[PDB]
Amino acid sequence: ASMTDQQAEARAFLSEEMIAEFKAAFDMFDADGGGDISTKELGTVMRMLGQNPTKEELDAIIEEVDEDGSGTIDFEEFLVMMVRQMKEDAKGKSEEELANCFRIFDKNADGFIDIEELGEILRATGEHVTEEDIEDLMKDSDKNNDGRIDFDEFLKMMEGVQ
Ligand SMILES: [Mn+2]
Ligand SMILES: [Mn+2]
Repeated sequence: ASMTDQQAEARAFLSEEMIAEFKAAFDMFDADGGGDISTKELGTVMRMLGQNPTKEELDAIIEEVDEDGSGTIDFEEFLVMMVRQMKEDAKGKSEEELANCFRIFDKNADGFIDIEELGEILRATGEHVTEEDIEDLMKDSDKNNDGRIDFDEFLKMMEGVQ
């Protein structure tokens, strides 16, 4: 996974209209039409496009793309950094949402989802689920056989691979 290789993969990850959209903002900081912008403006374009890198993350990227000291970042490297950030942010969002999902499922707030809680939420979806079906989910997800799903087990059940 070389730079060019990473760059190829960053473009395949986005739709072309998204890429053109990203470049239209990036171009407003170029001016010289060189295809690059100052590393001092990278945080601003990234936030303009919905990303939220921390200052340490910004520092780390700049050090990664500015080894020759030109003080600029080109568009292709920009896309790589944007896809890195997108993936990190989206994963943060999913984790957050799963913790919310669990507090809701765990009706009595004991820190566990029991079969009663599990059946109540699945039946409320409107799907025609049977008690068999609920009990099958419980057994497959209950890794330590204590009859309930803790948060770790929940994460594993939901993310599936996990
Ligand atoms: Mn509970
Ligand atoms: Mn368990």
